[PDB]
Amino acid sequence: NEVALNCSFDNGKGLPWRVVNELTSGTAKGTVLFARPVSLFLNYKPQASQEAHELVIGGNWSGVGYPGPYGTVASDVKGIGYRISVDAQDGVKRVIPVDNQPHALDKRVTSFSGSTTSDYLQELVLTVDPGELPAGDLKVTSVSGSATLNLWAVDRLKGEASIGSVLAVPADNYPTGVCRKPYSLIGPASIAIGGGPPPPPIPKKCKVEVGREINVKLGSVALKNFPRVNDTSTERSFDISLSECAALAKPEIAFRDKYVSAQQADPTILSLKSGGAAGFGIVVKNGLDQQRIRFDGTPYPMRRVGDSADLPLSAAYIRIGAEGELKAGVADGAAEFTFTFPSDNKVDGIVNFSGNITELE
Repeated sequence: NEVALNCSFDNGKGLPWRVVNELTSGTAKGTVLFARPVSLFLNYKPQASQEAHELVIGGNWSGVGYPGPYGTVASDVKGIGYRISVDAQDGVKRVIPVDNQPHALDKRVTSFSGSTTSDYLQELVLTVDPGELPAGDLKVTSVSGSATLNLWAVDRLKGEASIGSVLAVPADNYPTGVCRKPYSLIGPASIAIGGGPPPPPIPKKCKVEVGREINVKLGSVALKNFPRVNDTSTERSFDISLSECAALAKPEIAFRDKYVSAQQADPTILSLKSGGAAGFGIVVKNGLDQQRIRFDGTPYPMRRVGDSADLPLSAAYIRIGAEGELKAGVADGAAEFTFTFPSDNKVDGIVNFSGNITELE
């Protein structure tokens, strides 16, 4: 129970962040995504005293007037909040509060050894619904704003200051060098306290096998089956799917005509490879929105089911020519599709349509 002088806080062995809970569309507000246990060395020089002394460890957040959802201070990443608490010797978890004054969260019996530890729990909390979360990785590097984390090691007469109360910091400087000044952490430093790695990012992508080909057989149809322009063959159903998707992945898919580069007068009509049938095209219908796909590069959202994302599709021949224009033959078309997470620029696959326009039934 000696007097503490010249306090300083120093980093211990730094732990990696751990996943308390998995982020999911099902994750509730207030859930703890990540947590880390931090241990700091508290060093001071003892000097003998007649009266018993205590080292009172205090904390408070300054630079913001009031706390955020779930006792958090806003993180640089929106919808994710930072909360830090001390694992007190009395066996109580106490969160450092947002207040103008520091609060007494722990005490340490003073000793000549001049060495002790301060123990904390770091927590990253979801303050919004997962859908509400921003696009991108979501890595947390810093607290938002000017908010600063203050740790106070303060020497006091044993038992004079109550735990859980505002921590009074004496006006006096004796004995010269008494422990009174704060340790203030700003921005990434508050997040990076105690050393160790930065929080991990959240994955937002599905697994894409590049060069994937899909073949759809439209079959053979006689010209007599398309009496009027805008008439179509029987629909063929197919699905374009992605698997091993991250919980919060929301990918999109875009299509281009393999044979046409310029913007089409009507991009709902996919072109046939030339030297075959004439006056016909292919139409593909989006199962979700119920509208025909445009093959100009418009991106389409995909449905999410379990770990996979898919777009349900159906395809058919459509008659575009007037009476003179129709010709029979091989009817083949191709659509290149790209996925954006958004993270794709290269073509990621092709859909091949094959079939025939025949004269005789």
